[PDB]
Amino acid sequence: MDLADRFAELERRYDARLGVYVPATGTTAAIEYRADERFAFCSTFKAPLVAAVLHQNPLTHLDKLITYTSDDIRSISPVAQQHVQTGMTIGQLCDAAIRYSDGTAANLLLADLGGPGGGTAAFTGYLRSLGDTVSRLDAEEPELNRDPPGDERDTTTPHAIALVLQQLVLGNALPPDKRALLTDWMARNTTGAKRIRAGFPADWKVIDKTGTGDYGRANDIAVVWSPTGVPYVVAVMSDRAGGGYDAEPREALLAEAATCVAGVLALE
Ligand SMILES: *C(=O)N1C[C@H](NOS(=O)(=O)O)CC[C@H]1C(N)=O
Repeated sequence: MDLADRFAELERRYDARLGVYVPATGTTAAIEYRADERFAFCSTFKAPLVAAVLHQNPLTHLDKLITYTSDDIRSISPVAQQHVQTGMTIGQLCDAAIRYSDGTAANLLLADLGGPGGGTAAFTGYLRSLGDTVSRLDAEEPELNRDPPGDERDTTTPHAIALVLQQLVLGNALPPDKRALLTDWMARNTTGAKRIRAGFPADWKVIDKTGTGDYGRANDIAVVWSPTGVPYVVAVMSDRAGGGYDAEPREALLAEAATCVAGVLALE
């Protein structure tokens, strides 16, 4: 048997569709499974969103205070609800968007990037600027949770998002000082313990951004480093469209997919 057969069994067992991509390196072949099929971003767009805002502004822009109201909180926003009275700086928003997957923080970052009607097109244009012609963001949270399976809106592919993440973390899409902020926020993420992290041994370093949604959607995108500093990019995406809109996401599906990947990357 081969790795595609292992990934197929994961699908049968969880009644799920799984997509995996890990770029080739000098010493490892690409891992690709449904790598060109579309999957909802869910919250994973917030990583390249923070990069867009870092890229387009001096670091001093991170100190800009954004004020907002309870009316702006229409999605799960653990950090933004706490700071609604005093406001949050662009920096704080980037922090929240990545580390708590904060929906209001992402929406305010979208508005900072392209204005109130223009944010999702501007975010998408950032992706186009990086050579990603595939991904698209069309709505903001929470409206983007309503796209049904098969709708191209608000989707990426394992291929596309891993390659974006690669440029951002391991390439030169950002200058070192901006890159480090992205990397720090993803390193300090609070939401991915049970996903890619759970597939990799404790001496591999992991940074990540998750997403979850309706139709059983669960994603994670990460950069991992070997104990000797060898970097790899892992995108794992899933949905469970079988069980309808209220199908439960399965984090363990992602942990298992990650374990299959780690078995390839870690075993010499
Ligand atoms: C992101 O997909 N979302 C924001 C928040 N955190 O989820 S994540 O950690 O899996 O990124 C809650 C769910 C979801 C949403 N529906 O907007």
